[PDB]
Amino acid sequence: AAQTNAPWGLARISSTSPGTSTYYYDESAGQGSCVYVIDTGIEASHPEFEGRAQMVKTYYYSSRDGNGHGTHCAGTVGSRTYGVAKKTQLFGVKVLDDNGSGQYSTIIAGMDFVASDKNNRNCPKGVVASLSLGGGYSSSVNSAAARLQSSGVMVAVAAGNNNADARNYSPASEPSVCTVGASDRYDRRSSFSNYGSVLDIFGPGTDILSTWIGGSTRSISGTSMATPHVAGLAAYLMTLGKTTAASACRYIADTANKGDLSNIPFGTVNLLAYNNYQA
Amino acid sequence: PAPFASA
Ligand SMILES: [Ca+2]
Ligand SMILES: [Ca+2]
Repeated sequence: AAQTNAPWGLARISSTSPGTSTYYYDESAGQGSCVYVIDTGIEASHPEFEGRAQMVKTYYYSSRDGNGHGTHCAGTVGSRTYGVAKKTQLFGVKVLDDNGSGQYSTIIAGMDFVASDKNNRNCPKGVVASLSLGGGYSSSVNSAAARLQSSGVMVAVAAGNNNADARNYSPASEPSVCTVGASDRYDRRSSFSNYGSVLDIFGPGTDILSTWIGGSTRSISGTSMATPHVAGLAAYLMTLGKTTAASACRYIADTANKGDLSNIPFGTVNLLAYNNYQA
Repeated sequence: PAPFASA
C-alpha cells in the first residue's frame, strides 16, 4: 500500500533515504495487534481512529485527554492518516494528568495494569506498549518497565529530551525495553534527543504531524513523537509474523537503516527505524 | 516524575 503526501516520518520509516513523501506498507497494517498508549489519554472519538481506540484506565477524575499529548502519540501509532499501524487496536491508559505530568507511583501502576489487562483483550498478533514519558532515574520505574516487557509486551520508551545520556532517566535507562531517540527530516539527531549506550533505535521526532484533541491535528517535536513510530512499527511487524514482542526491538535494530544519521555521538547506535517493506 | 511535554 502507498499513502501519498504522508507525514515525513511515515515516509521515512518506509524509505532507505530521506527526502520522500509517500509511506509504503503492507496492507495488513497491524491488524490483530494491540498498542497501549500510556500517557495523558486518547481522544477515542477522533475520526482518525475509526473506532479502533478506547480508553481502558485512568488514575484521574476523567479518562479524557485534556492535554493532547497522548492523542498525538496514539495518532502516530495507529491513526488512519498519521499512523504507522493503521489497523491496530489502540488502548489508552491515562497515567499523566492534563498538564502532562504524573507521579512515578501512578506510572508504575499503569505499567503493571497493562501487563495484566492484555489478558482481557484480543491481540492475536501481539501486544505493544508505548511510553512517551519519563523523568529522572528510578530503579522502581525501570523495574516496572522490565516487568511489562517480561510479561510479553513489546515496550517502547522515549529516550528523553535533555540532549544528554539517557542513562540518567527512566524508563529510558531500563536495558530490557526499546529505548527510542529522535531524528529530524534531514536525518540529523534531533537537537533535544538523548543519546547513549542504552538507546536501541532512533525514529522520527522533529516536526511530527498527528492527531490532537478537539478532533484536530498539529505538529510537535520530541522523543515522545519518535517512540510511537517504533511502537507502531513493532505492531506492524508482529502482525506480519516477522518478529515477536520479546524480539521486536532487536529485530528493528537488525533491520534498521544504518549510518544515515548525523550528530550521533560515538557509542550511540546509528540506527533509524525502517519497515523494509518491498512491494 | 512525569513525561516529556504536554506537547
Ligand atoms: Ca539515500
Ligand atoms: Ca534496550
